[PDB]
Amino acid sequence: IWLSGMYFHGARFSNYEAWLSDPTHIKPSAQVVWPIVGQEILNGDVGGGFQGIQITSGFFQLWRASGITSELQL
Amino acid sequence: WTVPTLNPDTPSPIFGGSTGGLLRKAQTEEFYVITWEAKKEQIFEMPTGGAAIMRQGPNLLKFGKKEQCLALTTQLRNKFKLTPCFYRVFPDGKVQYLHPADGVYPEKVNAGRVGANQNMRRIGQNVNPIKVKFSGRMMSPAEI
Amino acid sequence: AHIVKIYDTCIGCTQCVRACPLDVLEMVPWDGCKASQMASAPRTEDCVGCKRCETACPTDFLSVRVYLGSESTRSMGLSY
Amino acid sequence: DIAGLTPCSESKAYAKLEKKELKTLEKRLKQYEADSAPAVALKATMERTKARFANYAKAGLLCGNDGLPHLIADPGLALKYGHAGEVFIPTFGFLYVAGYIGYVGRQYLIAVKGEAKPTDKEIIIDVPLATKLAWQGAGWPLAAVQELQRGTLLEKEENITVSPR
Amino acid sequence: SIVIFHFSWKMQSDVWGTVTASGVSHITGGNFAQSANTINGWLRDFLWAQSSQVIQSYGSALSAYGLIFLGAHF
Amino acid sequence: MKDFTTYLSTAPVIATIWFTFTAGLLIEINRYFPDPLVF
Amino acid sequence: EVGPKRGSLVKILRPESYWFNQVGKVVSVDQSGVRYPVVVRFENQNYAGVTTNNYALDEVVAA
Amino acid sequence: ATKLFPKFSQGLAQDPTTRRIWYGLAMAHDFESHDGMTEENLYQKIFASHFGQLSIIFLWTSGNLFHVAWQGNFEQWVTDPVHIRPIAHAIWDPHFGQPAVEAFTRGGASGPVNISTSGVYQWWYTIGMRTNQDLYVGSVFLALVSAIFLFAGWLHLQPNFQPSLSWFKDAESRLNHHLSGLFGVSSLAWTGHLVHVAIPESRGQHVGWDNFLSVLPHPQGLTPFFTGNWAAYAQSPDTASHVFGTAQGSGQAILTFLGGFHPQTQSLWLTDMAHHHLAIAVIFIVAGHMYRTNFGIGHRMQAILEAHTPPSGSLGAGHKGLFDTVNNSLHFQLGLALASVGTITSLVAQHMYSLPPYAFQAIDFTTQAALYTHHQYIAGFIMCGAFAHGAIFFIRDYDPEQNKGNVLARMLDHKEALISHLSWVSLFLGFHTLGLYVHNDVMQAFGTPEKQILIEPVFAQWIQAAHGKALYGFDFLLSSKTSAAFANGQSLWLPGWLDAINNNQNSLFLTIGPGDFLVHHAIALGLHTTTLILVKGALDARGSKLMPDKKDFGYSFPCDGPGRGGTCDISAYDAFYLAVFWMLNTIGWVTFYWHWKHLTLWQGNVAQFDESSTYLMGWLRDYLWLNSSQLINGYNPFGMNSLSVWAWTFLFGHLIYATGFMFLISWRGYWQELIETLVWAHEKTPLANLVYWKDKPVALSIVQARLVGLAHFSVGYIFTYAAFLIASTSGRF
Ligand SMILES: CCCCCCCCCCCCCCCCCC(=O)OC[C@H](CO[C@@H]1O[C@H](CO[C@H]2O[C@H](CO)[C@H](O)[C@H](O)[C@H]2O)[C@H](O)[C@H](O)[C@H]1O)OC(=O)CCCCCCCCCCCCCCCCC
Ligand code: CLA
Ligand code: CLA
Ligand code: CLA
Ligand code: CLA
Ligand code: CLA
Ligand code: CLA
Ligand code: CLA
Ligand SMILES: CC1=C(/C=C/C(C)=C/C=C\C(C)=C\C=C\C=C(C)\C=C\C=C(C)\C=C\C2=C(C)CCCC2(C)C)C(C)(C)CCC1
Ligand code: SF4
Ligand SMILES: [Ca+2]
Repeated sequence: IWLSGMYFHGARFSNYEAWLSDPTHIKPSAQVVWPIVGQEILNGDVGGGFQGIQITSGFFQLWRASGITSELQL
Repeated sequence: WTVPTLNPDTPSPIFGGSTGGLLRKAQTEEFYVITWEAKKEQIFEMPTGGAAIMRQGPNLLKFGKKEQCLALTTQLRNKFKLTPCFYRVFPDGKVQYLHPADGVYPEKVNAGRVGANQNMRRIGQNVNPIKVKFSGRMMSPAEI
Repeated sequence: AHIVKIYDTCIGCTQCVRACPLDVLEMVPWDGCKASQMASAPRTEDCVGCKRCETACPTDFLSVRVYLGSESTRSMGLSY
Repeated sequence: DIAGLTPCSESKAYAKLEKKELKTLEKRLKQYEADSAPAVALKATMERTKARFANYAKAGLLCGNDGLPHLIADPGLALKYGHAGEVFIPTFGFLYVAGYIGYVGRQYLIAVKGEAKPTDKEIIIDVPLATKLAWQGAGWPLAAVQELQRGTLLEKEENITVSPR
Repeated sequence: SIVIFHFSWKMQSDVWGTVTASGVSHITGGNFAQSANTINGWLRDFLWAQSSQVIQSYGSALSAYGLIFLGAHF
Repeated sequence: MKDFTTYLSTAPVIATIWFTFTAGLLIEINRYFPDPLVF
Repeated sequence: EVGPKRGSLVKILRPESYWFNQVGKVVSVDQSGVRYPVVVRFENQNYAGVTTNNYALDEVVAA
Repeated sequence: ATKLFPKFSQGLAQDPTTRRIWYGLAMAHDFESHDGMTEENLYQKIFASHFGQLSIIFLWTSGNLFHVAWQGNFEQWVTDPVHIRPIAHAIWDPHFGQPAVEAFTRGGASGPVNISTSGVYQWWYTIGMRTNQDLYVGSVFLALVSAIFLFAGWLHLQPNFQPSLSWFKDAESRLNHHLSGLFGVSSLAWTGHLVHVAIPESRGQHVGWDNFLSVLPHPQGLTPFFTGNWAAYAQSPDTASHVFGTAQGSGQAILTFLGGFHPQTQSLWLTDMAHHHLAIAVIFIVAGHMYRTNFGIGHRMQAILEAHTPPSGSLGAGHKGLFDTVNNSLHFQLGLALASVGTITSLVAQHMYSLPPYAFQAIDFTTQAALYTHHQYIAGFIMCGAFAHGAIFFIRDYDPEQNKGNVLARMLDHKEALISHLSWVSLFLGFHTLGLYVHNDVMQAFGTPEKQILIEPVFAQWIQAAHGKALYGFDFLLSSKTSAAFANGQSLWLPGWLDAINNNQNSLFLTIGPGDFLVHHAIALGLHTTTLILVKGALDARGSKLMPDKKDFGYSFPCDGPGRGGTCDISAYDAFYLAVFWMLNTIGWVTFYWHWKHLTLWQGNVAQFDESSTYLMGWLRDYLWLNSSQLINGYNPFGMNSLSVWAWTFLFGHLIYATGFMFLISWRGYWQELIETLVWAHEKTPLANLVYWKDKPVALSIVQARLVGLAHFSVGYIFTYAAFLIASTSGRF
């Protein structure tokens, strides 16, 4: 369930597709917060026209190593 | 019933030795010796660590404190249903029988035992420490 | 040595004697309860103060009390 | 006004802080497009900031030298200068909800204490009884005052255990 | 904790860094060999110096980390 | 079904549902009424 | 016939008792001259997990 | 065999383990627990101990005077007390290298010295000391006084000089002599010194033992005192242009009540202090004639206590029997004395920073900070001791039969209500103070500082306005120009006091805001929680539901075993033990608040504190991280400076604190088993088994472990904060 959640977050609330075209400048992000009580500030400018929390789990690099290029596969 | 006498020439259980045995206290202060009778050869656990084999018949062992002897007594009584007994030996050679003191185990009442350290009152009836103050030394109200 | 005291609220259940790990307590005849027995402490010089007897006592409040007193080789449970 | 403070509608530091917040939000927005999700989210945050500042100034809050609103806890000053909405009305609101919760819980404990196994009802909550008591707890101040006046709110000293002193 | 502290300081001091013209500039400037031999060096150059990013993170996207940094002390 | 409802009536499940309801109510109030500081 | 009736509720008057000023059910009363003939059972256990105790005739009151 | 040490305990002397030495050292002053101790012998031993303590105090004072006179710069500091740092003593350490030698060589000395932070320079300068000869003479005099006190202590133990038990119980005579002689006459003598030496020395006139009999303190010479024209002593005071130590701008008055501070020294007027001591001397002397001793007139404290019971019976028997339970219990008297002394120590700290009495003390920021922190920590420790002795009184000296129905018995009658209400107050304060802090932290983190809750302290600001501060604008009492209270003091002391309180450059009633409100609530939480632990431990000292016979085990015992659910830390000693941590936390909060507010004040930016004290991140970054930069840079790979000793002390305190956590977390059993393995290793090692121990090695007891862990915790706490405070305040200024 946890792994499926990681793949779902990388497929619907991430910037993996944009990060593929520029992995040296775009920060990996796979978590977005809802705009409530002023917490939207946590959705930082990670690059690629995306706003979210910079993840450090390394799922982007693992997916790139496996040959995943689209959100449909995730 | 009569008080038994320690037999120093009694075979000991088969044990290869350990580092949890006797120390200088046995040679300078005192030590304890436990003896028991076994119906057959059986492997038991030593209170100081390890597994020993008690032989058929008399068995003698030495320990540094009385708690080790009573722990072995409890193990032999509850598991193998034996009746062990121990003594306190001094470096001069004096032997003092310890348990069972009157030949009967203390858990069961036996005639001839005189009660000691018994207060004919309850805890709530104890006096305050102020009435015990300025005594010979630190005394609790329960001691009177 | 520690001070072990028995009180008259004892019911003679012999649970404190069975729980003593150094043979300090025993049972003596008595007439103040149904069991006709009472706990006793005739070997307090060997008491270490573990208070297992107090843990095994079912009366409220306890019928056996252990007050930590002077410390010696036996009371400290030293094998050296 | 009170304690040498000035109203937030006239404080220069208040407007300066509003301009600073809008400036950093606009600076972050300058790096995105004009019809994208981050642009819409940043614009929504900017509108929320403007509305919050206007609402705080409209409420009549007092701002200090730092430009931040300051609350008045004294009932006399709050009722004399129109600051009862800061600390007075929320005080009574919390008292009502807190006493509501406490009264409902006390009623549930008293109700399940007369059963066969009250502890079982304490671990496994009786939902119908709890819901009925939760709905009936709206009149907790009146019921509490009546219980206090009848002498049934407290327990006698002889029925409460104490230490041997 | 001492293991991860050593890893972080060693990587930021002698491995990680940017590449410039005829030279490599590290994150901390190679101060591990000169300051990791004293407890004062670990407290000042590693704990006091590197904690600046988490204490002044308020008002940005990493502010949450700062909040947790305080919550974890609690 | 009776046993399932009794299980749902236990303290952790009831606490979870109640706290989810209370948190949702507070979140929705703060969503429709953003930044409430004074009455 | 001495002591409280079996099955009745009494209040403990022993100060050092855990159930002091608490109500307990009477189980049995000894007919001999023992110090504590009344046997009282309680619904709440003490710190030792015990729910019964022995009390004297003057240590319990019908409450 | 039986050892000689300890001679006061036969049971401890028969102990064959290392516990004998530790317990003999920790039970040396517990005279009530000694073998064959009586009441008369107890009082005699306490009398001798008191004399020895006075001897130590006087010797310590003489040592400070001698070192300042020998290795200090007092003769140069009096010339320029604004730009010259005081010198404590010289440094002679063979471990110092060359850079450390030139680093500590400062302050005009010829070698490495220590810059004093105790403030004895300002105090001695204000009271009249000018040269090193004066300090040398004072040091010799105090050494002689110390030797005399030590001889008195030895003499009162020999036969024909031991006081009887009845002499020690003469409460009326002792109280009369302490109020009239120890307090009133001493204050009158201090007034004589201020009028005769301090005041003329502050006006450039030298008055010493060689000419004080030929120099008049006032030009009218005792005539106005005898004729009743006392107002003649307040005529012609020091003007606003008076230079301390010189005759320029000096006056002739000796007893004034101008109020406020001196325009140059920023301290209280010497004439005002002299007049203060004279008034309190008269009051204390008059109060010293209240009790009946040997002339029929006076009171009997037993009669006043017995005749003070309310008629409705709200207080039961009232104070009947309270005279005997206090006079016959030394722990009750010790607890009362420690409670009053702790409160007075706190009062000293507050009044000393707000109203500086010594010349050029407010400019010395390090001295002010160190003095305030020192007195507050001393006060906290003394308060904890007062409550601990109250618990000891309940266990060892309280008699329910003698105190039947009085207020003392009624306190234990409703102790559950007191503990429960203390718990409720502490819970409310903690929940709300922490909630407001976390809310402000979240608002500052999300970039919305206008959304944090900032409650203005209108009550304290209202009090400040009542004292004369017109910043808030309340305009009432001393703040209003048309009030009776204002007009009645405009000719005596209100001008100077108003000018000083309306000045924002001093510490006299500093401006407060929401940050002050929040930290004051944190202080209230600390006080209430420490009080809850101490009060609960004193009331439950005689027993509880878990241990109905706790009084039969003494004040300090390990536990009651793992039975009945577990009884760890059940004694009253353990309650005091847990309360010491809360006391350290409370004093830490008050000293943190004091240091940060004063640091921002001295730096000229109070807005920094006003805007960063409302959230905990501001406290951690703008106060702890920002002010420790110079401290941790005392020694670095590029060299070192004079501030390296504070950096070493900082790390030293951290190490001691962490070492305390070991005795605090790990318990006896593990260590005892480890020690047994070590015993076997030593007994089975050749060339080493020939050397045997005299005491059997055993692990530290549970109570000893708690005491050792708390001692390390407190030592590390104190040393760490002292090093940080002194280094930050001295380096910044
Ligand atoms: C500058 C001045 C000081 C200088 C110090 C210099 C060097 C350091 C010296 C010594 C170091 C510590 C040595 C003792 C360690 C503890 C050993 C101990 O025996 O420990 C146990 C002792 C002894 O307890 C007694 O133990 C007794 C043991 O009796 C037993 O044994 C008896 C004798 O046989 C009897 O038989 C008796 O029946 C039996 O029960 C009893 O139980 C008593 O009731 C009980 O009180 O307890 C105690 O704690 C007694 C101590 C009370 C301390 C109270 C204050 C605590 C303050 C803490 C915070 C400190 C902060 C420092 C700040 C610094 C900032 C810079
Ligand atoms: C296993 C790890 C995991 C974690 C840690 C998260 C975490 C998160 N998810 Mg995600 N997700 C996961 C797996 C995970 N997900 C998987 C496997 C899927 C595919 C099905 C998804 C699909 C998904 C979607 C579509 C969305 C999220 C969203 C979110 C975020 C909003 C939190 C939320 O739930 O709001 C809602 C909170 C509640 C509904 C409250 C629930 C409380 C209930 C009532 C408790 C009941 C207790 C009961 C006994 C247990 C339930 C059992 C029941 C299901 C039978 C959050 C950070 C949202 C988001 O990212 O926002 C942009 C979003 O829209 N997730
Ligand atoms: C929790 C403690 C607390 C504290 C520390 C204060 C403190 C204060 N209150 Mg107060 N108050 C409290 C609780 C408290 N109140 C509660 C629970 C109530 C509800 C009953 C009130 C209702 C109240 C009123 C209606 C007023 C104050 C006022 C005041 C201020 C001055 C009066 C005073 O000191 O006497 C203590 C307060 C009282 C005994 C309440 C009665 C008010 C007295 C009689 C003074 C009023 C006369 C006049 C207005 C004084 C100002 C003169 C001039 C400057 C206008 C003062 C700072 C006065 C004020 O400054 O108005 C802005 C004011 O009129 N309070
Ligand atoms: C029926 C619920 C209930 C009620 C009416 C009370 C009432 C009271 N408590 Mg208490 N408490 C409770 C539950 C409750 N508590 C629980 C569950 C705990 C364990 C966390 C505590 C722990 C506690 C402590 C440590 C203290 C009090 C104290 C007090 C008194 C001071 C007021 C206060 O709010 O303190 C604060 C109370 C709390 C912070 C805990 C409240 C917990 C929630 C809000 C209660 C909800 C219970 C339940 C889930 C709801 C009923 C469900 C039912 C319908 C099925 C007061 C009479 C103080 C005291 O001794 O009196 C002077 C005090 O020191 N309480
Ligand atoms: C006028 C006669 C007189 C005088 C002067 C004294 C004086 C003293 N007696 Mg004594 N006594 C007397 C009569 C007298 N007694 C009589 C008649 C009896 C028999 C009934 C006793 C029975 C007696 C006993 C049993 C004891 C004493 C003790 C003491 C000493 C207390 C030690 C102390 O606390 O320091 C001095 C205290 C002060 C100077 C008061 C300080 C005022 C506050 C607390 C401080 C504020 C001052 C100021 C702000 C701080 C200065 C600032 C700066 C200088 C640092 C003290 C020197 C104790 C002792 O023996 O010690 C050896 C003691 O045990 N007396
Ligand atoms: C006028 C002040 C005063 C006086 C006369 C007493 C007198 C007494 N106290 Mg008491 N107490 C006081 C204040 C005072 N106390 C204060 C301020 C506290 C709070 C700290 C306490 C807390 C306290 C407790 C908890 C207990 C006593 C006990 C006792 C009694 C005997 C214990 C004893 O002293 O043996 C000797 C004392 C010691 C050997 C102290 C050990 C050394 C300490 C920890 C200092 C360590 C500092 C460290 C070395 C610093 C090094 C740093 C450097 C190397 C870097 C005795 C009658 C005990 C008692 O009544 O017995 C039942 C008891 O348990 N006191
Ligand atoms: C930062 C450390 C810390 C904290 C927070 C506390 C907190 C507290 N101590 Mg304590 N103490 C400490 C260290 C600490 N102590 C240490 C080192 C010692 C020495 C051993 C002591 C010794 C001590 C004693 C002896 C006593 C206390 C008492 C108390 C309570 C005082 C009442 C209060 O202020 O209410 C406020 C409550 C809090 C501050 C708790 C925090 C509330 C949290 C943050 C809210 C819940 C978070 C969220 C909603 C849910 C998260 C859970 C998650 C798993 C889902 C309080 C809970 C006294 C007491 O019990 O009072 C009755 C008491 O007698 N303390
Ligand atoms: C910083 C605090 C601190 C310190 C200094 C120690 C130190 C020690 N711990 Mg320990 N521990 C701590 C915290 C600490 N612990 C805490 C908080 C816990 C609770 C979780 C534990 C739990 C714990 C356990 C369970 C064990 C230890 C053990 C040990 C010992 C390991 C042997 C060793 O390191 O050799 C050398 C000693 C040191 C490095 C300590 C510093 C010595 C300095 C550098 C030397 C100074 C000498 C100097 C010249 C002295 C002159 C003084 C002068 C006045 C004369 C050692 C003495 C283990 C042990 O028993 O030993 C095998 C063990 O089993 N600790
Ligand atoms: C346990 C115990 C005890 C106790 C202790 C204690 C008690 C502590 C505490 C505490 C404290 C520490 C206290 C204190 C206090 C204080 C008070 C009570 C006060 C006050 C006040 C007033 C009255 C004031 C007034 C005024 C003002 C307001 C300002 C201006 C001036 C005037 C004067 C006007 C003892 C030992 C005895 C013994 C027994 C046991
Ligand atoms: S456990 Fe208690 S009741 Fe039972 S025999 Fe021992 S002392 Fe008596
Ligand atoms: Ca002179």
